[PDB]
Amino acid sequence: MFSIRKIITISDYVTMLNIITGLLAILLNSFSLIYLSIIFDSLDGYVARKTGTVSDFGAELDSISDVVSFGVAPAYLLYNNFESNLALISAIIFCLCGALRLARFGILNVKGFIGLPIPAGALLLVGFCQLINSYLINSILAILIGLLMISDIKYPKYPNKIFIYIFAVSLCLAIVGIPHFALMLCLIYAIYGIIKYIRG
Amino acid sequence: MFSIRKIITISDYVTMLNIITGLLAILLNSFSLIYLSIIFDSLDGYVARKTGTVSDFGAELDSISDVVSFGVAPAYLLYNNFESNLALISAIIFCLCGALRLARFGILNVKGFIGLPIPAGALLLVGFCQLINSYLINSILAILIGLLMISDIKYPKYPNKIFIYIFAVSLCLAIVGIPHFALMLCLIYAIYGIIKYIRG
Ligand SMILES: CCCCCCCC/C=C/CCCCCCCC(=O)OC[C@H](O)CO
Ligand SMILES: CCCCCCCC/C=C/CCCCCCCC(=O)OC[C@H](O)CO
Ligand SMILES: CCCCCCCC/C=C\CCCCCCCC(=O)OC[C@H](O)CO
Ligand SMILES: CCCCCCCC/C=C\CCCCCCCC(=O)OC[C@H](O)CO
Ligand SMILES: CCCCCCCC/C=C\CCCCCCCC(=O)OC[C@H](O)CO
Ligand SMILES: CCCCCCCC/C=C\CCCCCCCC(=O)OC[C@H](O)CO
Ligand SMILES: CCCCCCCC/C=C\CCCCCCCC(=O)OC[C@H](O)CO
Ligand SMILES: CCCCCCCC/C=C\CCCCCCCC(=O)OC[C@H](O)CO
Ligand SMILES: [Ca+2]
Ligand SMILES: [Ca+2]
Ligand SMILES: [Cl-]
Ligand SMILES: [Cl-]
Ligand SMILES: [Cl-]
Ligand SMILES: [Cl-]
Ligand SMILES: [Cl-]
Ligand SMILES: [Cl-]
Ligand SMILES: [Mg+2]
Ligand SMILES: [Mg+2]
Ligand code: NA
Ligand code: NA
Repeated sequence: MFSIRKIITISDYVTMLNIITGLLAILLNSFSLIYLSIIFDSLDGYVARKTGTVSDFGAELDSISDVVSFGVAPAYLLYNNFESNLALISAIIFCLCGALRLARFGILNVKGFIGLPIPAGALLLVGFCQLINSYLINSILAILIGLLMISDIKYPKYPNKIFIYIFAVSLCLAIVGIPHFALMLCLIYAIYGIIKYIRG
Repeated sequence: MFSIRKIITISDYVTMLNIITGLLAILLNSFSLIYLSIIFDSLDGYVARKTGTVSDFGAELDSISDVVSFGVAPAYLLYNNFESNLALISAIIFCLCGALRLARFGILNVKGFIGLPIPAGALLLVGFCQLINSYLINSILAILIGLLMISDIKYPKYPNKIFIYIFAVSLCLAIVGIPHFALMLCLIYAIYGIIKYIRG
């Protein structure tokens, strides 16, 4: 009675490690594990394509992992660490905005992103929460990120190898308590998207 | 900026209420809000069909809400209130099993359930957590529920009117701190499916 076992691919195990790291970010109150979740979220689609184990089941599991790691966990990390009515409302809006763009992304098959992608949104909020000691500013930022995530601002999907290279390293630095470089790279990505949008 | 507003239906707002209650179950450490999420989870599809606003975006938001309310939140409630390594492992397995059945059911389209549905799994775990004061027993039960959820045990999606009637009342009693009746009804449903499976 565990016929589900015949649908699991090797890339699905990468996705489950992502679900584990995203859940443990909440359970253990760990910003560090958010950064690791971004790494696994990049690794699981890569493994699927390289091993030839792409599947509809895995595509769904990948999105479900995003809910955990990048919708719920950052909203929890905001409220847990900046406990306040404003952080409560903002965590709600953040999580809701993550949910809405994942549902839109789930019915879309376009080559870029429409709105800021949810791992970028999660990175911004978590980096802000670690380096800004103000519940008010961080609660404002959560809303701004939420609005960016459900927006029509176009964002590119494939950073070239140079950007991958230095972003990968910045994420591991963030895992070990130095998130500045990852947050700065992620801000440049987000802000450039907005400027292009306003400029036309 | 926000073309997404043109695809949001009235039934999505019910789904959004569900995401809010599921998130707040975590943020506020609230067993009550799990039972309310089950109520909202039944109402959002009902409203979609009665109002003729069934949509693919809404079907995706419905499953995303389930991740939050019924995969992450019960796992968090277990570990947060029975903090221990065994509960940490059991929370992971429960949440992973919820994710796997949601990925499977996202690619499925059968009239019944295959495996124990995830709102029923969440009800069992949180009911057990409220009434059983043992981290070992509840950690065991979390695994058993996870295994049920990913199993091939067939489960009816046909609660006729009398069952809905009393289940709905029992859920509201659970919201106000009396979960025995909801837990009992859910266990009967769960155990019945097991018996029919073994009986062949
Ligand atoms: C920390 C994780 C980071 C990502 C790690 C990526 C690992 C992907 C390996 C692919 C090797 C080729 C795949 C060949 C089949 C898997 C190996 C195997 O022998 O299968 C064992 C079993 O079926 C179940 O893994
Ligand atoms: C230490 C943690 C991070 C370290 C980095 C880990 C990621 C390396 C994974 C590479 C993909 C696996 C490569 C295997 C490619 C061939 C496997 C295979 O059998 O695929 C058949 C063929 O490709 C059908 O298309
Ligand atoms: C810069 C050199 C690269 C650095 C290595 C990158 C590769 C990732 C490897 C392991 C991550 C596992 C570490 C996760 C530790 C768990 C943290 C935890 O338990 O959190 C509790 C609390 O919040 C206190 O932080
Ligand atoms: C149908 C309705 C569905 C949703 C129903 C959920 C309602 C949640 C109620 C109160 C939230 C808690 C706010 C309490 C206000 C401050 C009181 C306090 O104790 O301060 C600490 C606070 O938790 C620091 O944010
Ligand atoms: C409108 C739909 C009908 C159902 C009703 C759903 C209302 C929205 C649901 C949850 C919001 C939870 C609110 C969380 C904040 C608690 C109130 C608070 O403490 O902050 C507010 C203000 O600062 C001083 O009250
Ligand atoms: C007797 C049957 C009739 C009852 C019908 C009820 C219908 C739902 C109405 C309001 C739910 C609001 C729930 C708000 C719960 C507060 C959660 C909270 O603040 O949590 C703090 C602490 O953890 C403690 O749970
Ligand atoms: C707060 C208390 C909570 C419990 C209360 C639950 C209330 C939900 C009941 C009915 C909603 C649906 C009403 C149907 C309105 C139909 C409007 C419409 O668009 O008609 C389309 C047609 O029916 C098809 O194409
Ligand atoms: C491949 C890259 C790594 C991927 C791996 C991702 C998961 C590892 C992250 C955190 C695990 C740390 C959890 C530590 C929890 C310890 C809490 C505990 O129970 O401590 C014992 C107790 O306090 C005394 O009885
Ligand atoms: Ca991915
Ligand atoms: Ca539903
Ligand atoms: Cl199975
Ligand atoms: Cl998108
Ligand atoms: Cl995304
Ligand atoms: Cl939009
Ligand atoms: Cl099913
Ligand atoms: Cl389900
Ligand atoms: Mg993912
Ligand atoms: Mg739902
Ligand atoms: Na796959
Ligand atoms: Na809908």
